[PDB]
Amino acid sequence: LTGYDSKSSPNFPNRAATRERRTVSFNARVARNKSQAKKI
Amino acid sequence: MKSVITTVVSAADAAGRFPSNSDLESIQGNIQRSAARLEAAEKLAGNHEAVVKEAGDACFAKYAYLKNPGEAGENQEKINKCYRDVDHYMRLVNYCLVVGGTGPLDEWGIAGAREVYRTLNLPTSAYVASIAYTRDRLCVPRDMSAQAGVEFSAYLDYLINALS
Amino acid sequence: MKSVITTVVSAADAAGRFPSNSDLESIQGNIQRSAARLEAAEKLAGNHEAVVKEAGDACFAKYAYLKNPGEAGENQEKINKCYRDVDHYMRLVNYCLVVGGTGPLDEWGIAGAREVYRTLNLPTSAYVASIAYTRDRLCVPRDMSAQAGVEFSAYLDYLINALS
Amino acid sequence: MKSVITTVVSAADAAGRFPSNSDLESIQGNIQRSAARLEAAEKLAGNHEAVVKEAGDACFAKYAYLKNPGEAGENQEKINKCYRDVDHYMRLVNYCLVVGGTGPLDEWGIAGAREVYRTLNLPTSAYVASIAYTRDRLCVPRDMSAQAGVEFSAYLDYLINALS
Amino acid sequence: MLDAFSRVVVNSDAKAAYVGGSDLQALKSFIADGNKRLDAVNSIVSNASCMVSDAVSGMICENPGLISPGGNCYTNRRMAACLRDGEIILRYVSYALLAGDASVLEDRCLNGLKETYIALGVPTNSSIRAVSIMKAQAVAFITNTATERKMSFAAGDCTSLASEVASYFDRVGAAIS
Amino acid sequence: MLDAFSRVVVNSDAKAAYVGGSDLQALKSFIADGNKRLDAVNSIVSNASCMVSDAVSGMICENPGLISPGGNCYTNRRMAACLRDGEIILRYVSYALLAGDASVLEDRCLNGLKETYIALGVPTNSSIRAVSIMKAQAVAFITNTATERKMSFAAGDCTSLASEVASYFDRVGAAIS
Amino acid sequence: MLDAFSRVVVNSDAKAAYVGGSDLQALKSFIADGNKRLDAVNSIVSNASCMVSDAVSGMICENPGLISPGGNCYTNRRMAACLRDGEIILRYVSYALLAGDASVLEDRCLNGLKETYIALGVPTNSSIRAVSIMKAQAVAFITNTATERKMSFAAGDCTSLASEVASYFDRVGAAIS
Amino acid sequence: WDKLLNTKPMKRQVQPNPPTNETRALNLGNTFRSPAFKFLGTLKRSKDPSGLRLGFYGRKADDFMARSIAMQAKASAAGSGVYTTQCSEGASKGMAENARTASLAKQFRQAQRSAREMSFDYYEGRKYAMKAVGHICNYEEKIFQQYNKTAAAYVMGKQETLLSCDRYAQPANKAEEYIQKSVQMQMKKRSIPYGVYTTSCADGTVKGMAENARVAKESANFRARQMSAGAKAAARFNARRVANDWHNNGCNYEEKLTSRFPAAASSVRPTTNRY
Ligand SMILES: C=CC1=C(C)[C@@H](Cc2[nH]c(/C=C3N=C(/C=C4/NC(=O)[C@H](C)[C@H]4CC)C(C)=C/3CCC(=O)O)c(CCC(=O)O)c2C)NC1=O
Ligand SMILES: C=CC1=C(C)[C@@H](Cc2[nH]c(/C=C3N=C(/C=C4/NC(=O)[C@H](C)[C@H]4CC)C(C)=C/3CCC(=O)O)c(CCC(=O)O)c2C)NC1=O
Ligand SMILES: C=CC1=C(C)[C@@H](Cc2[nH]c(/C=C3N=C(/C=C4\NC(=O)[C@H](C)[C@H]4CC)C(C)=C\3CCC(=O)O)c(CCC(=O)O)c2C)NC1=O
Ligand SMILES: C=CC1=C(C)[C@@H](Cc2[nH]c(/C=C3N=C(/C=C4\NC(=O)[C@H](C)[C@H]4CC)C(C)=C\3CCC(=O)O)c(CCC(=O)O)c2C)NC1=O
Ligand SMILES: C=CC1=C(C)[C@@H](Cc2[nH]c(/C=C3N=C(/C=C4\NC(=O)[C@H](C)[C@H]4CC)C(C)=C\3CCC(=O)O)c(CCC(=O)O)c2C)NC1=O
Ligand SMILES: C=CC1=C(C)[C@@H](Cc2[nH]c(/C=C3N=C(/C=C4\NC(=O)[C@H](C)[C@H]4CC)C(C)=C\3CCC(=O)O)c(CCC(=O)O)c2C)NC1=O
Ligand SMILES: C=CC1=C(C)[C@@H](Cc2[nH]c(/C=C3N=C(/C=C4\NC(=O)[C@H](C)[C@H]4CC)C(C)=C\3CCC(=O)O)c(CCC(=O)O)c2C)NC1=O
Ligand SMILES: C=CC1=C(C)[C@@H](Cc2[nH]c(/C=C3N=C(/C=C4\NC(=O)[C@H](C)[C@H]4CC)C(C)=C\3CCC(=O)O)c(CCC(=O)O)c2C)NC1=O
Ligand SMILES: C=CC1=C(C)[C@@H](Cc2[nH]c(/C=C3N=C(/C=C4\NC(=O)[C@H](C)[C@H]4CC)C(C)=C\3CCC(=O)O)c(CCC(=O)O)c2C)NC1=O
Ligand SMILES: C=CC1=C(C)[C@@H](Cc2[nH]c(/C=C3N=C(/C=C4\NC(=O)[C@H](C)[C@H]4CC)C(C)=C\3CCC(=O)O)c(CCC(=O)O)c2C)NC1=O
Ligand SMILES: C=CC1=C(C)[C@@H](Cc2[nH]c(/C=C3N=C(/C=C4\NC(=O)[C@H](C)[C@H]4CC)C(C)=C\3CCC(=O)O)c(CCC(=O)O)c2C)NC1=O
Ligand SMILES: C=CC1=C(C)[C@@H](Cc2[nH]c(/C=C3N=C(/C=C4\NC(=O)[C@H](C)[C@H]4CC)C(C)=C\3CCC(=O)O)c(CCC(=O)O)c2C)NC1=O
Ligand SMILES: CCC1=C(C)[C@@H](CC2=N/C(=C\c3[nH]c(C[C@@H]4NC(=O)C(C)=C4CC)c(C)c3CCC(=O)O)C(CCC(=O)O)=C2C)NC1=O
Ligand SMILES: CCC1=C(C)[C@@H](CC2=N/C(=C\c3[nH]c(C[C@@H]4NC(=O)C(C)=C4CC)c(C)c3CCC(=O)O)C(CCC(=O)O)=C2C)NC1=O
Repeated sequence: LTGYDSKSSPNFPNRAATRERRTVSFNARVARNKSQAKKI
Repeated sequence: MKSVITTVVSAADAAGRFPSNSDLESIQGNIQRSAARLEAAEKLAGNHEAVVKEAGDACFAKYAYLKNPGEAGENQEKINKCYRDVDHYMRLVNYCLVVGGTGPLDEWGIAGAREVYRTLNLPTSAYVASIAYTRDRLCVPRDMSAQAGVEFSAYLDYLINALS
Repeated sequence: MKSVITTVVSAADAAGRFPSNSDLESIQGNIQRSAARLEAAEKLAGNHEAVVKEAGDACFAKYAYLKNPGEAGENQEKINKCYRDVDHYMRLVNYCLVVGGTGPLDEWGIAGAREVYRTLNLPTSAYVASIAYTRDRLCVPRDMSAQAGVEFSAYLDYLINALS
Repeated sequence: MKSVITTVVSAADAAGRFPSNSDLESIQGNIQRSAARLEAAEKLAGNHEAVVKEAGDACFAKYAYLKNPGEAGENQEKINKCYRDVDHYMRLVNYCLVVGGTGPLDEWGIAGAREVYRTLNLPTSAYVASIAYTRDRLCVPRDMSAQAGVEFSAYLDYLINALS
Repeated sequence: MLDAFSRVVVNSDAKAAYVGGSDLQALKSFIADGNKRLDAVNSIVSNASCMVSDAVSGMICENPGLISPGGNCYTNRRMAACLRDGEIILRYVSYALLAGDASVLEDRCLNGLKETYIALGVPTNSSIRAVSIMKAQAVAFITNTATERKMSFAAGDCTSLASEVASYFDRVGAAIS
Repeated sequence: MLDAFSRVVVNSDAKAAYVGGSDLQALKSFIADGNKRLDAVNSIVSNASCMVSDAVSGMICENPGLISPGGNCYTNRRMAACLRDGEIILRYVSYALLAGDASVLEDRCLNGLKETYIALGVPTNSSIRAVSIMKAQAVAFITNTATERKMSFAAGDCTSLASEVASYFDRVGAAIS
Repeated sequence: MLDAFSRVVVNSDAKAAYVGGSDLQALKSFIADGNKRLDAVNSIVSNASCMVSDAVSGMICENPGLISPGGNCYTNRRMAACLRDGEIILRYVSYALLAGDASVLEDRCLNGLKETYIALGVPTNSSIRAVSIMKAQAVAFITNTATERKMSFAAGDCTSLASEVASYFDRVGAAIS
Repeated sequence: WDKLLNTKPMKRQVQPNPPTNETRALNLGNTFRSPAFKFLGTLKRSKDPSGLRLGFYGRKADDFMARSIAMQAKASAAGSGVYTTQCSEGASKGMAENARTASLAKQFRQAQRSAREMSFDYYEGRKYAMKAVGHICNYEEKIFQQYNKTAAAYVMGKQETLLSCDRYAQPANKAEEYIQKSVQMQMKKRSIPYGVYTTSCADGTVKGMAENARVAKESANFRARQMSAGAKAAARFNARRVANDWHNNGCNYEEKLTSRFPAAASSVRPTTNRY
């Protein structure tokens, strides 16, 4: 084993709850790491 | 401590809810498990003064270089540390068989373990060379019951994945 | 097949039973007279083109009626197939000197011979008498050993016996 | 009965068939090793009173529990019948050296042995082990010829095999 | 998420109907294997320190462009990444086999990593190849057909349910790229 | 059914060949080892009631999962039916070791033998373990390397027959796996 | 396209191997149930008029908002194109069944179809209600469970390929959401 | 204590009283099943058919030639063109449509056999087909050990056109019929092995065929002693032609029991058809 555990690193897509939130932090909370995942 | 009861109410404290009907068939899951669970625990206590020797000499029947000068098992007061430290690993197994989780392992014996074995020059796989001899020594109707042997060997799978 | 292996390992299976010493005894008689049986095999392997031609028109001397149209020997194309027919009998009798019994004879060239020939208007009386020409056609201390002709000659009159 | 005569003259009748040379071959192995088989018969005819007594209390050394009342050997009247019982096994094995197979064993002294003994509270474990005492009790170039013991010893471990 | 019991809810919710007598031969079917379903989930998490160590080492010893100088596993940072980066996929199927459905396998990891491995460098050749070495070894443990360690279990057939562990990778296979 | 005096002819009948002295030296070696094969097969059936009892005790010695209740092989009719099937394969390989040829092995049991067992629910990993014990004791009896049991022989090499029995139980073992 | 002979052959390129005796029996496990499959192909194609037309007629009286103004079954520009967009999925699953593989089925009509259906204003939950009815008539030819119009076939169960036509029906159910 | 570069591996020491230390070792314990690999469109798990499972094409082949084996053997019964009187399949009153429902129950109850008796009857009929044919072939058993209905329609078909069956060979005295009765009791004991009555001697479903099965045999019991004087004389020589050669090999007592009592050795029915 690598460390004590193997948990999900927070630099993945869909790393949030995103349920009844504001408009400015829905599409910031959804589409977390699309800055290079589509642009390439 | 990680057990079968600590998952139920720390989720329900995070839920802000009562213990529902969903939360209690881990407890029906407990008592169907806990009948043939604890037969394994007291059976270990009727043998363990030989068992930490008979699995403890096997790592010296595997790695004879520990008795060399400059090494960890170089003299007799350091070899009785090696039977101190292997009896305390198998004292946490029967604690882990009572609570039905893994919490006594993951606080007193696994948490902070591999940072001190490096600094004190102890081999991280000679420990799992020892309790591997605990794993093949089972013949399942004789030492254990027919189901209780697998639930005892499943905690031997946890600790060799903790050091390796 | 048909040999002493087809007797005793099949009867022990037909009894659901071990290969006991009744079965171990029966193959000892192969060993002491395979040397008696297997200098006869290279005689008709050495004469596999010699005695096919001497048996056909010895048969066609005493069966000379065949050359008319509408019968079994109306052209040379029949006679080109006819030396194939005696040799195909002659192949199998060579093999029965090897397997011991009449193994390749019955399951290949004997069973249902009495459903074929006169249905194809082939005379069966010429078939046994071509073979009965070769049955007495031997000379036991001169062609082969004296221990070799009694396996040979007992298979050739069997060919008249199996067509009966 | 059980011999090579019981194989090939019965299978030719079971095929509805002649005694062909498969059947004539199987008895030749009797002839070349009847001299191997029949100096073993007068050994246990010469020792028909010698080795019955040496096998009974060799069995009763390793089965010495029988002498209590309520069991199979409670008096000498049982032991007077007990040397009759090993000799009646010993009669038949002598006869199977004569007929070739185990002819007098199966239809007289083997079939339904597992419906009799512990019903009469006779221990079957002492029956094979009295025979297994005599199974290794041989010396092949010294007692008999070297061609005589391999028919003898293969029948005695068969007696443990046929009770299985 | 959805387990094997919550699969038959939502499509019967989609039919606006009840959980009737039609699916009783499926919700008795998962009741029967739950002895050996739970016996199979233990067989992967027991050996998983050896399993992901065998999965990287078999990938590296036949494709030495991962130990290229300046490559994807050249540094000790980039070698200790891939020991974790292919182990979480082994961890996520260990929940998905226990649920009896791979509904957790899409909305937790397969939503994204096809366009995320190329987004920091990790190519398409060996990441597909890292799954198949784990795939023919996951079928060996649940059938007790390994080469070096024989687990002492009962007698029975395992072609039905061990299957589920392969299945949970379709997910990590396609859309690992 | 078929033997080494008939395996040599059946290929030659596909080419309609007269058998000559170009292949009979294989059979002259076979008729050389007439008593040598006979001094092998008597030692098999000498102690083969002990061989059945040694195998399915040692197969239970490695695995107590059968004897557990709910198992495949645990009760008294079941063990008698286990001791039935444990003998019947040893009965059959002695026929082929008598034949010098395992044609009689194939047609009489191995036609669909493998998955009548899972038509009965019989564990096939336990079957190959038990006949491996029956492989291992059989070569010790056609040699003289048993524990206590040293039969009377004349000395010499018998490893050609020991390779012939080595080609026999695995042909069963591949036909049950 | 890699069809259903060739999906295992590309992993031997990845594992640096041949085709050997390993999948030699598993490649013709595909074969002997194949004219069982080829009998189960043509009757779906024989009724290609209904299985596009019923999958919108089961979405008119089940969604009254679609023929309503605003819904996507309103205009006869759309109503003609409701079956022009519907006859694609009917022919490509017969392409899927005769090829056996699905590798070409998730890029020729699934790579792209989600990001245009957010631009045409599609209720995608109603579009999977528009294919669930299409899923339930494909069983009525390959298992002959048709209570309205039967067809004559050879009596033998073909249940191994029952939901393998339906195993691609739920891949587009995830590829549209 | 201190090492050297010398080579003494060989050598021993002799002081090996060595009965004082005993040692062992292990390794093993690893079964393997061949599993399918490369993945989508597929995943297969082992299934119980409890049958022949040697092909769908082989299964529909298997009932056709055994129908032709039965129609071969219906053409030895009617060699001369008679529906011969040993075959009876009814009563006085017509009731062979009622005995259709007896035989189609036997067509159904043998189909709903459980997995032990479906599989036991596959292998005992294979060795009985070896017993059924007299000769030893490259052909006949090479149908009869892959195919089992062919083996089953041979142990029924060839044996019914001899006269060694039940209820056809007539006993002479009271002594022959009594041991004829007693060997039938163990054939009850075979098909009724314990306190449960089996599903397979059920011989009826409805109230009409309950007593129809009783009066069917009593007309057929009469038609043994009715039909001839020489074919029933050929029966008592035929009764040794099934029992001596493939039922009681090795037992002379059970061999002269046939030649002293052929009609008692004719309902011994060791073809274990669970009847
Ligand atoms: C397997 C069958 C088989 C055969 C029968 C022969 C066939 C055959 N036999 C003889 C050999 C013969 N040798 C003799 C001499 C004999 N002296 C006596 O004291 C006896 C009465 C008599 C034994 C038959 C006679 C009469 C013939 C047949 C006539 C002839 O010479 O062709 C010859 C002539 C050449 C030779 O002598 O070898 C031939 C072609 N070959 C075969 O492969
Ligand atoms: C049919 C079975 C049968 C028997 C077994 C004997 C039984 C028997 N065997 C021996 C003969 C014996 N001869 C030996 C000598 C031997 N020398 C060796 O090199 C070998 C190791 C060993 C062969 C066993 C031994 C150990 C005994 C048994 C002990 C004894 O002398 O009583 C004796 C003593 C008298 C004698 O020497 O003949 C007796 C009564 N008789 C029988 O009828
Ligand atoms: C609460 C639970 C608990 C444990 C798990 C152990 C763990 C443990 N072991 C050691 C300490 C040690 N452990 C060993 C053991 C070994 N070296 C070898 O050659 C073998 C591989 C192995 C025995 C088989 C030795 C030789 C030391 C002494 C270290 C030293 O000499 O500096 C120490 C340091 C303190 C000490 O010296 O005792 C600790 C905390 N102790 C605990 O209290
Ligand atoms: C609490 C758990 C527990 C165990 C795991 C065993 C472990 C164990 N085994 C033995 C002693 C033994 N243990 C076994 C058992 C086995 N040897 C094998 O090869 C098989 C794997 C297995 C079942 C057949 C045997 C055969 C011995 C005798 C000597 C030996 O081989 O170790 C002893 C010495 C005292 C005794 O016999 O009890 C101990 C402590 N006993 C226990 O009390
Ligand atoms: C391997 C086994 C085997 C045999 C035992 C023989 C037997 C045999 N012969 C023939 C067939 C034949 N056999 C003969 C031979 C003869 N006709 C006579 O009247 C003469 C006595 C004799 C020549 C010396 C002829 C002439 C035919 C052809 C008949 C025809 O086509 O009309 C056939 C039909 C098929 C065929 O043409 O081969 C068979 C089975 N042939 C075999 O293949
Ligand atoms: C011809 C075939 C033939 C045999 C194979 C034997 C076998 C045999 N033994 C006994 C019967 C017996 N057999 C024994 C013998 C023994 N009991 C033991 O536990 C010892 C191991 C051993 C003595 C060495 C005894 C003591 C009896 C009498 C039992 C009794 O009457 O209670 C019987 C019952 C009828 C009888 O009394 O003879 C039979 C069939 N006897 C035979 O007639
Ligand atoms: C929810 C699930 C989940 C994941 C899948 C990962 C996804 C993931 N992978 C990497 C990151 C990586 N992953 C790899 C992995 C590999 N390179 C190879 O050649 C092999 C094919 C493979 C290992 C088997 C490498 C080399 C990096 C980059 C490390 C670096 O940038 O130095 C990172 C960047 C953060 C980091 O490196 O720590 C993230 C978020 N994390 C998650 O939380
Ligand atoms: C814990 C359970 C347990 C047992 C029940 C025994 C059973 C047993 N025996 C052998 C192995 C063997 N077993 C025999 C059998 C026998 N030897 C004889 O002298 C007798 C005639 C006969 C006993 C009835 C032989 C000949 C071997 C080969 C090695 C040897 O000589 O021991 C093996 C190993 C097979 C192999 O090599 O793969 C096992 C498991 N051993 C065990 O560990
Ligand atoms: C009916 C019963 C019956 C038998 C048991 C055999 C008996 C038997 N075996 C051998 C003779 C032999 N048998 C063997 C075989 C073996 N020896 C060993 O030490 C090994 C354990 C085993 C190997 C498998 C050997 C090596 C010889 C010696 C061959 C010789 O001396 O020429 C011989 C001498 C003839 C010879 O082969 O040269 C005889 C008659 N024959 C029979 O008819
Ligand atoms: C050109 C077009 C073309 C086809 C249509 C097929 C036609 C076809 N189908 C099958 C044959 C078959 N087909 C089925 C299939 C089924 N039976 C049913 O009732 C279900 C509807 C369906 C799926 C379970 C079965 C069960 C068989 C018999 C299996 C066998 O042949 O052994 C066979 C082989 C034997 C036979 O004739 O029966 C053929 C040629 N092949 C082609 O080349
Ligand atoms: C429709 C399927 C069908 C079969 C599977 C075979 C099997 C078969 N063969 C025979 C009939 C026969 N079978 C043999 C047997 C043999 N002959 C030999 O020489 C060999 C040694 C041995 C295996 C080939 C013999 C000699 C006969 C004729 C006499 C008899 O009926 O026994 C019969 C009896 C009715 C008949 O004559 O046809 C049957 C069912 N025949 C068939 O019609
Ligand atoms: C009156 C007609 C009549 C027969 C034709 C035979 C045939 C026969 N034997 C057995 C039953 C038996 N038959 C034997 C007989 C033998 N086992 C052997 O090892 C020997 C070779 C052989 C003659 C001694 C044995 C030992 C049993 C009991 C075990 C079994 O069920 O097979 C049965 C089942 C029930 C019964 O016992 O009757 C039958 C029909 N027995 C008869 O009663
Ligand atoms: C498969 C279950 C089954 C049946 C059987 C029939 C039952 C049946 N058997 C019949 C009649 C019947 N039963 C036999 C006896 C026997 N069978 C033979 O094919 C030969 C050659 C035999 C002699 C041993 C014969 C010969 C006949 C006469 C007609 C025939 O089958 O050719 C008749 C009609 C005769 C009449 O009108 O009275 C019927 C309805 N139906 C079924 O559902
Ligand atoms: C001689 C031509 C003949 C028959 C066969 C039977 C057919 C038959 N069996 C019956 C009844 C019956 N039938 C069987 C089946 C069969 N019978 C057995 O004795 C055993 C052990 C069997 C399976 C192998 C059993 C077991 C019974 C129950 C007997 C009882 O309990 O009284 C009844 C009684 C129905 C009633 O009136 O209540 C009849 C008519 N009768 C006959 O006249």
